[PDB]
Amino acid sequence: IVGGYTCGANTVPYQVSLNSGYHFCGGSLINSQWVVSAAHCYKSGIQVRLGEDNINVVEGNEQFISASKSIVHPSYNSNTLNNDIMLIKLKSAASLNSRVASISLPTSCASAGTQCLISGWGNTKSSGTSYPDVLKCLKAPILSDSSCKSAYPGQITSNMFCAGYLEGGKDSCQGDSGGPVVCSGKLQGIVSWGSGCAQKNKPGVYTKVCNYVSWIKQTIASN
Ligand SMILES: N=C(N)N1CCCCC1
Ligand SMILES: [Ca+2]
Repeated sequence: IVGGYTCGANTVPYQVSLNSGYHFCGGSLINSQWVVSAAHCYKSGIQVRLGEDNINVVEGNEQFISASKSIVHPSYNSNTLNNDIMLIKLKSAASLNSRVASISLPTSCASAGTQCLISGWGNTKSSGTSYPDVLKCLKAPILSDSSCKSAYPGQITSNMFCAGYLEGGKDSCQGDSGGPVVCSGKLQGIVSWGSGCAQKNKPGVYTKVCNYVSWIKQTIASN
């Protein structure tokens, strides 16, 4: 996250870190046994880390649970990033409390102008590299589809939305991928792609979760 603030320990209780020896992507806990992330974060050998603040120090609220299966969306396209969404089942259920909690799925799609919270452990610089260790947060609005399509001609599908600031300076960045965009207490987006980080006229692009609720619910019910 570029241009954000330190969230505070366990203030984003649905945020997870995906670990394969190191943090590589975020995700969101949607019930006691399932996480949603980005398809472009897929790899074998995932440990899900819940209850994290500092990802390099054991602070006492963590739960570390390995994945039993991963399900990439059936129509994910790695060239265009259309349908950039993946479900991860935990080998055992997490123990839910005030510091480790699920986030609700939306029952309607959020409108442009809605303010949302984006979080992650990704790079904090638009030029160069500095990875922060504690969780960072950013408040940002959803942008109109017309603004989004004008920023990225020929690239925005109905399964994507833009959020952030056209003036630049505040955005998600590398290592935030897969993490949550929460608006009015519901998971509306997944950190997906963008050109660089925090550049003028290049806002972040997010997977539009409200289009996937039926697939999520059906998949969980059957796996
Ligand atoms: N929001 C931006 N700029 N991103 C998404 C996360 C990876 C880098 C590009
Ligand atoms: Ca920790």
